Amino acid sequence: TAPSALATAAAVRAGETTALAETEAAIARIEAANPDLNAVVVKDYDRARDAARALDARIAEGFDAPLLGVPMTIKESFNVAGLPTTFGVEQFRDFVAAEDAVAVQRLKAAGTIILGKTNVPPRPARVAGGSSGGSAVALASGMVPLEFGSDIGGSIRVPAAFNGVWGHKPTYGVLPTDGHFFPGTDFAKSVLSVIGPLARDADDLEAALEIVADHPLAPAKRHGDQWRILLLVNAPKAKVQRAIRDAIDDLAERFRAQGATVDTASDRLPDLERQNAAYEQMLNIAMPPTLATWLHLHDEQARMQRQWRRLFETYDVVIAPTVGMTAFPHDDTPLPHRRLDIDGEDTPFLHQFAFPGLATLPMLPATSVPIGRDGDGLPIGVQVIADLYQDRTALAAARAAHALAWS
Amino acid sequence: TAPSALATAAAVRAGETTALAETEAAIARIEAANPDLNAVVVKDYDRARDAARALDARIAEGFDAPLLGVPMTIKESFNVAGLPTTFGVEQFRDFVAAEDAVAVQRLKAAGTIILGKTNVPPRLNPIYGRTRNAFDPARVAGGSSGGSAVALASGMVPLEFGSDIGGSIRVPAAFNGVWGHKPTYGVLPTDGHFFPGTDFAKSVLSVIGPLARDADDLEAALEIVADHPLAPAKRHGDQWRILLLVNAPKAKVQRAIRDAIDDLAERFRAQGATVDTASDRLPDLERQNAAYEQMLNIAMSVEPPTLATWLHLHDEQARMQRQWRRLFETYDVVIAPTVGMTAFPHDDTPLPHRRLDIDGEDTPFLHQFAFPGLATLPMLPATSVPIGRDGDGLPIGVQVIADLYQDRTALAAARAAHALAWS
Repeated sequence: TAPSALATAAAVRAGETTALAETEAAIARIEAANPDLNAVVVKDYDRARDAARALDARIAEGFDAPLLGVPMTIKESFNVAGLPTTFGVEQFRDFVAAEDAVAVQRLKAAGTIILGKTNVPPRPARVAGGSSGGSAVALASGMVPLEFGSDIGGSIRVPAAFNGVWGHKPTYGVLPTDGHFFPGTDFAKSVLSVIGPLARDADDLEAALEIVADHPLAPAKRHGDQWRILLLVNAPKAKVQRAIRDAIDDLAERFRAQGATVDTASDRLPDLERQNAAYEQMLNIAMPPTLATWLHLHDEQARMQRQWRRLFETYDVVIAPTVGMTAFPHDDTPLPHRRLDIDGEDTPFLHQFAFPGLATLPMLPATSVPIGRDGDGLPIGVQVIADLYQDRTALAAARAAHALAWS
Repeated sequence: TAPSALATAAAVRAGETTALAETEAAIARIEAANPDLNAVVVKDYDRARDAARALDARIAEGFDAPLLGVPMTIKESFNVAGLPTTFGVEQFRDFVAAEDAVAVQRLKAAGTIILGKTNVPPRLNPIYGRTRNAFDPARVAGGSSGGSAVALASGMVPLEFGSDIGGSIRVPAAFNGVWGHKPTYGVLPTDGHFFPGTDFAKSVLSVIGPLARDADDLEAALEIVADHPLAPAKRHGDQWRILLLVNAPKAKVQRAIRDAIDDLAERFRAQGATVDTASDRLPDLERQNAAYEQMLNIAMSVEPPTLATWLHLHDEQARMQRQWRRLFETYDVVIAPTVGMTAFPHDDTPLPHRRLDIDGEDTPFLHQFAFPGLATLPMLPATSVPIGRDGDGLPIGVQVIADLYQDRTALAAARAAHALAWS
């Protein structure tokens, strides 16, 4: 199995391996596996190896970093100095970003080596399933331990679940957006939108999160000695495959055996019909609107976040599907027309966006964690949603869930 | 001198004093000083003393809290359960809040006891009257939070909490020679607090903040109420690197205030700090001020302003914040006047710009609002610190401004500033 990001930093710190060797080993991994899946749009190998060599010169002086010598890739929407952020447009190939995104600077100051950027698909047979799909595919291949992505409609969480890897969708506004060009956005720095880490294990996710964040994040906390969890499988006008509903039910039983309380229903449940409507409208503005319309959407978003805050007075986390289905076949149908099949039932594809909206509209943190595999073998991933700014609580609960599911 | 909040919690924790005793002494302190001041307009004495007794029962069995047993009052705009919130001359006096505001819940979980609420005088009050500046009766308290600052200058309570959109935390604290902190936007939850201004929900730029007599009480209150933890003080180098901002576009500063700042900079230089009068990296105040006044009129609103104007106003403040970000790459803090003037006598009619006079020269009033805006528009944290008293005896307070989410850096530099000025 491929080593984790923090394991790589420990070895380079130990001197067992060197940053150049780890970086070179990564490009060997990318060149071997990449022709077949086309995960990385841009390759920056030669500056990366000179960046690596400079780092080992600094390990010689005793310089130490939390992610020291970790080879890494990022979604193309991030700005890397000297490289284009084409977004699949030829005209934009002409231009190069002058300076790194803030997230990139913090990661390289943490000791990461940015080998390249990863393809962003529009919102082998199976789909990557998202804009960050190249990111999930890159870590699923084992090319790189660590990666970063963006989420507006589940682009962090859904690709991670489809490829059986971890992703974290942070609380809004804690990870700096600047230097990241949000895909499909009517307005730059579009609301509801976040950047987030992708990894193969929970510890790497948390490490990247704390490095890039503008301010410290409180550690995992629970109301009581045991986890108190609410399942949210039923969303308005949204249908879930039976295999996912079953995987969530088994995880709930294992949590109950260990002593957690796992509620299926709560009266304090927020009004999801009212929540989903606003998300659909805000998404249209995000993907001529009156000032008053825009202001009222913020009122709805403020009052939805208050309802989730009240629910989280009782619950530590909410567990929900990332999306109703496992990875689904390529489809070129226009999205309003787009029909999806859930357990032999054709359904509107639009309706599935309710699941990413659960976290995104209230601004809550959500961790996407693999808990199972489907009958055809597609990975099953779910989101662990926590209160505002309780990202580390969500990661802790996702960590527990993963130990239980794979036990 | 009246004990600090953290000192008070230490005594209650030690067993030297009891929570009931502390609330009673404060309640007596308010009755002695309040008739001549009109600082506290709402009193919850009898529910408050049962809370103290109930808290002492919990201390009787190993219950400890960081602000254990600290008597305090809160601004009237904050919601306290069982108590009225006026909402600006609504005559909601009949109604009582069902639940505490989030800040109040967090303070009470930290062990504070809220004796009463404080008058909100109008921004630059019918339901309750006017609060006189604790020093000089003719002069103004100077802000919406003036009732809170006057309670601390009198010594009724160690700790108080307020709201700031146009300098309402910093200016009354400075006018009454007490401390205030205006935090980074969005770190302290506004819910349950009614903000002056037509716009629904929390207004952008608007914050709630603590008020106290020392920096440590401010930092303690900030960390309790904040939605997330805040990083501790950090400096580029072993010494403070500070920029003075005494000159603001089309803004005039009293000489006593300008002199008080010069002396503090000199003492900072004595300790080894670098204190620059000018920087090339200064984000232009001109454009910054250009956005700021109109958003104050924008928040006072719903010709119907267009969405695109509001979008461009947000676009302006975002790239001004970026300019301030670049400045703080060099500097740890910026020291600036809270406002160009010391406390001023109330004016019966507020014609815009009529009241201000600086150094014997008539001045537009609007222009003084550039100083509170310095922090507010970029959303930066700013600490208001007493550093002097003018010839008439009015206190001199200034703003310590730091980078985004660096509230503790501002408080630390404010901690140093007041120690240097009063040693």
